[PDB]
Amino acid sequence: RILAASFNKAMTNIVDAFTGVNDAITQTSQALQTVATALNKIQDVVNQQG
Amino acid sequence: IANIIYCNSVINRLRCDQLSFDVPDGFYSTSPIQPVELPVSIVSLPVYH
Amino acid sequence: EYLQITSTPIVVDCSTYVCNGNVRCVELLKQYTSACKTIEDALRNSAML
Amino acid sequence: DILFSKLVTSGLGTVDADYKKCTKGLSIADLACAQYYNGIMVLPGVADA
Amino acid sequence: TKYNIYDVSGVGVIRISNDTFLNGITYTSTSGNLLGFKDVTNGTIYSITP
Ligand SMILES: *[C@@H]1O[C@H](CO)[C@@H](O[C@@H]2O[C@H](CO)[C@@H](O[C@@H]3O[C@H](CO)[C@@H](O)[C@H](O)[C@@H]3O)[C@H](O)[C@H]2NC(C)=O)[C@H](O)[C@H]1NC(C)=O
Ligand SMILES: *[C@@H]1O[C@H](CO)[C@@H](O)[C@H](O)[C@H]1NC(C)=O
Repeated sequence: RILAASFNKAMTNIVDAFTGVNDAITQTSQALQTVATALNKIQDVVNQQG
Repeated sequence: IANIIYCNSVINRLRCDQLSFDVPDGFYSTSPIQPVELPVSIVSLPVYH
Repeated sequence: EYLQITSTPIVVDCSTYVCNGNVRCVELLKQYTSACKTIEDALRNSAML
Repeated sequence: DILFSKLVTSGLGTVDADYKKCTKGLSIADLACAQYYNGIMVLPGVADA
Repeated sequence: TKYNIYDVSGVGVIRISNDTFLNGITYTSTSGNLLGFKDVTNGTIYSITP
């Protein structure tokens, strides 16, 4: 019950971080730091290719 | 014409030079404007003249 | 065993290198719109990553 | 520190310039400040001390 | 100021110095730009900076 609950709560913080509606609270964990790192890396790929 | 931006402010100047309405976060180079009223300085070797 | 983990970053101001701060050169350089932007983006984004 | 002294002292290589030094110009610019005037800026090592 | 110092021309700022460089009268960088000069009278050194 706790393993599932912590997993479900983690996904919500991931989806909301991709959209950016939780951008002011993205430093609450270094797990959310990886979301910022991934978005930083993706945007370079989307821009530098052209 | 869709939209325009005047190259008057410091942020707009950087946007105009980078030639994009959105600028990603980072550290950008810049050079201040040179003064145009410029004195003249001359140094030369005294020689057979 | 030795493994390199970093290379010292270098960034270059495109306008200063090519025109040496001459006000007339930088004005001609501005027709080369895509030249400086490609160079500065390549060096800057490497340092960020 | 043996690996940083037995190896060559690269004083002619990449070193981040003290920009507070260069523009004051109290002494003839060294090799690092000379690079700075041509737009070349060497940033501090990300793998700090 | 726009200078022409020992037949090398450019735009820069001239300052007094602290060096006693004995040799020559013009000191240049690898790029060729003028870093300093000496007055062949007292012998003072000057520096040049954009
Ligand atoms: C792997 O990453 C996780 C996070 O995704 C790291 O968990 C974090 O670990 C630190 C150190 O234990 C925790 O901070 C400390 O928490 C205690 C208890 O609240 C507090 O007394 C300390 O002052 C400090 O705040 C941090 O809260 C914790 N975060 C999470 C979300 O679990 C983990 O350390 C990393 N592990 C490895 C092996 O790299
Ligand atoms: C002037 O040069 C001397 C000799 O290199 C040096 O000891 C001193 O620190 C310099 N002075 C200043 C104020 O930078």
